[PDB]
Amino acid sequence: PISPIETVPVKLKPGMDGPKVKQWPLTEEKIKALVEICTEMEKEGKISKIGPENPYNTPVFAIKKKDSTKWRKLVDFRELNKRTQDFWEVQLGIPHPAGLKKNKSVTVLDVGDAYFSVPLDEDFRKYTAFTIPSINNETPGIRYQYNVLPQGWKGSPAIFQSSMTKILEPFKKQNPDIVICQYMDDLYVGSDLEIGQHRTKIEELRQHLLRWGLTTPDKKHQKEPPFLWMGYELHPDKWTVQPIVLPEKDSWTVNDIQKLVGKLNWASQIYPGIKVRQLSKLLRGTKALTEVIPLTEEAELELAENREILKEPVHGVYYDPSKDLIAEIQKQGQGQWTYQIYQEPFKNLKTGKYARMRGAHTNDVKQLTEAVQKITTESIVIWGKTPKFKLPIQKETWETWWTEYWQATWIPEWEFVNTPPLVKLWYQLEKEPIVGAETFYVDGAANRETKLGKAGYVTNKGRQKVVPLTNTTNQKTELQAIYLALQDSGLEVNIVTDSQYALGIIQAQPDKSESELVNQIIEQLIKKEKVYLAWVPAHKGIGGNEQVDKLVSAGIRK
Amino acid sequence: PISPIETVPVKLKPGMDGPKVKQWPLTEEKIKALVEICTEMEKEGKISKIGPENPYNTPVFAIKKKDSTKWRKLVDFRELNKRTQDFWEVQLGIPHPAGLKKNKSVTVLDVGDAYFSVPLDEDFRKYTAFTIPSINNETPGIRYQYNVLPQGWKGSPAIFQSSMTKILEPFKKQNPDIVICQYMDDLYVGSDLEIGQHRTKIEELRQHLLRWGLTTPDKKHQKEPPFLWMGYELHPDKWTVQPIVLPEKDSWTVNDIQKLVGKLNWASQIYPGIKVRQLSKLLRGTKALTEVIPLTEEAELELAENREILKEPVHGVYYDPSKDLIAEIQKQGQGQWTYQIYQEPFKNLKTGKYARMRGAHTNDVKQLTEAVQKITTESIVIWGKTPKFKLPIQKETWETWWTEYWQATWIPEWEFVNTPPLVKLWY
Ligand SMILES: COc1ccc2c(c1)N(C(=O)OC(C)C)[C@@H](CSC)C(=S)N2
Ligand SMILES: [Mn+2]
Repeated sequence: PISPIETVPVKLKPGMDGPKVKQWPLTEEKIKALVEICTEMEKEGKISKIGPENPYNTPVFAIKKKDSTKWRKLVDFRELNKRTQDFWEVQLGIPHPAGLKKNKSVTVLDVGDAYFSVPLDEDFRKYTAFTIPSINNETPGIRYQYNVLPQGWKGSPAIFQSSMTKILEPFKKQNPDIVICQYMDDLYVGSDLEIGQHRTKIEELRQHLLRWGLTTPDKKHQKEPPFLWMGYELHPDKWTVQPIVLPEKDSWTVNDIQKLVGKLNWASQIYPGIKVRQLSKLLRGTKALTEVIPLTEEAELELAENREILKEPVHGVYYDPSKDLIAEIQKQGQGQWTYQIYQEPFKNLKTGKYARMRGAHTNDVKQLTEAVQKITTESIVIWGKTPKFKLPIQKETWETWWTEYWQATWIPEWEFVNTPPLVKLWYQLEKEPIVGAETFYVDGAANRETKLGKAGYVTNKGRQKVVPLTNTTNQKTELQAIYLALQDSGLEVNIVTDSQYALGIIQAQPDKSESELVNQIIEQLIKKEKVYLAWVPAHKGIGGNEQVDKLVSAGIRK
Repeated sequence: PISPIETVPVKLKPGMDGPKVKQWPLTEEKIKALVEICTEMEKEGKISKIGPENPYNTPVFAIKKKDSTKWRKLVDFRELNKRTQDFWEVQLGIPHPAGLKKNKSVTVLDVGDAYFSVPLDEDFRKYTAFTIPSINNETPGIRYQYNVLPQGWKGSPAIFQSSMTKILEPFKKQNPDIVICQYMDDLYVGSDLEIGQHRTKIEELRQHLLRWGLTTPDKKHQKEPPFLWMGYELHPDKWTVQPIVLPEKDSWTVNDIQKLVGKLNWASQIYPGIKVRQLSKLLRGTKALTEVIPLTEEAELELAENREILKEPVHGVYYDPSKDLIAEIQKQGQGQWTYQIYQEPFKNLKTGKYARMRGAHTNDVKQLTEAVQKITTESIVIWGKTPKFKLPIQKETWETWWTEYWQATWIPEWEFVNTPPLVKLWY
């Protein structure tokens, strides 16, 4: 006679067909248990007496152990939802609390059951079929099909929210001033009326969903805020989290490392200061989840600091669509970057970090942009607009950089904040050859099949030198040469290389690096008052270069 | 063919399923933009809302077709495009107007309107599904699907294709000097007339197209005027080749010589006709870089004549139309950006240059975006096909901005090349 809602026409993959995983029986025990449940359901709707004709079967297996006084009904659609088409996505973008609006009242209504309410397209019911173990060898067994959204199936989260939304439609209609977003099962009716009139509205609504045939735990009161939602704690003027179970354990296997990071990397969003670079590297050199990853020196330290800021649980605010967003950033450590976005001094809405796993050589600036960058992409999703950046860098330092930098770049306007440490440059390379500066023609080749190689030079002032090196790389050495040069050269000097490689590393004027060597060079270039670095064709015999090349291991002196 | 008020049954490729491309988060203002746009499209029966029995979804942005008070919806039907293809089964088999890149004036009129007058096959509609995002996930997203030929879908022109000629025929009949070749959504009307007149022939057309119904919004600022400037009047004849050139001199140092050698030693990968040793001996011995050396008598020749070996192309004038056209771009000096477009490494079918001056055109991103649209539009004029870019910009930044200053109605395909520290030397 009456299904309120209308059904979302369904279908499965072309050529494919429903599942027939037959009945894997068990004794007559839980069979009464289920028989009780699927009969209390059989009522008129939730399910139905399948004729003989039923070809499909997706096995219901009773597991009461999960439910106390109650015997839980848990089906498994594994082979059905395999055969089902796909539906538009059931959005999984946890609205980050940070982009939520201040509210005086917020309530919550369970609706996970609704599934069981919404009717199912008739023609797709012919496949939801589950079979109950009867008592004999003969023909008839207890056949029952679904007539609603079988929790567990594919598009149930799907066709429900749809159905759900087309149900809220009218209430939402007559009630132009009450927010009602949902998250799978949790309905968050929100408003700005004293708890009283609020449950007046939340009253009418429950009756509404009810008239549109749905559940409600009880004609009871309703809310219970703060909430435990997707790891969040939501009061009104506040939001945060506390589930910090952080290890003081002797050993630590990758699994309890991933959780280690995975946990702080969450604290990250509201605690002002978490760092996690070190703990990262660890994953390096492993596969199995429970393995030996000898913890490291600095690592214990990071693990040591945040261990503190956690002491006093923090709190984030809600956003004023009216007000302007703002983010400042500070250079935590050697590559880590910490930021935070507020609207009013100290009233943070959220915070974060940034480490450049990007590149193998970088500088504060670039990093600082990736940061400024990461924040904007974020900010756009979280708030639908971009913050006003305040950053520890003077235009002059950055304007003289985005300009020489060969890559395109666009920063939403920023605002110099003199809160040291300051992002700066340590050396610029004299964009033109020097005079009276000794000229060092350098090199350092190795045998691609060895451990040892050598690097050296030949100057105009007549000086010639070679150094031999233990376990190096043909590339690696060309950077040794650059390095040797800067060593026995004056406060100003010209260097000539044939290594597009060494050229390209140094030219990018990097300051932070992991190549132990490149960190050496990046050091001498600060003690230098002036450095000119230039390239030349390889083995092309150009006066100064033709000399260091035959002065280095030419094959083998032979 | 023409089907009167009836449907034209479209389809997909061999083993091809609709697109499932993810929508990118937009800003609050592009959202409302689209929301206003689509709501009205909905009332005009153009688009329609969709239940969850539709897993499909192609991206959409809000750009200002023109930076007017009015915004515009730009659908990114790329992926949808690849997955369909039954059309060259068109009535004609003429290649692209090899002379169009030659005309004096190539004005670009965009008839994307027309399209919204043909019903899409009810069956194919589903693949057109797009989703207007929602700020910070609060709402599922808004979902519509097209009921008419959609702009940008590389298949609506094809359906419509017949009605085109049927309309164009006359103008083409009488005006038989003018080349009219169409691409994706707009037409490319060319000719050698003197501006003042060309403009009208374009305008006659416009008034013609509009006479039959096919509206054209592509109106230049004013009615019928007289004084010249730079708009969408591409002038194919004048855009030339910015060659790789060597310097001229009375103070060349050793560095100077050196850099030179380096640069010519490179050009020898393109024009192996080059020579250098007689310009490489000048540096014999380890001298200062600042030292100044007289450019010798026998030396002065090389440089001089290599300066002619460059002014003459190589063995790659050959464009295989079924090979991908790639474009690269180096951000030179400042204000300026240089490019190239090959199909095969080191044999560029063209090498250009872009530039402007920081006024409102302040930053790198809008510049690059414009150097892109620019290189692309050229390319369509020459081969009737957009190239695959290798932009020198972090994808994030490109993806957060690329829309801001975009005006075209096509999306080339790009990738983010990450580094040029010598090739920057004027390619
Ligand atoms: C006390 O918790 C809250 C306080 C304020 C808000 C929310 C919850 N928001 C919400 O849906 O919560 C999600 C994170 C589950 C939404 C809609 S509630 C009508 C809004 S507008 N701000
Ligand atoms: Mn060498």
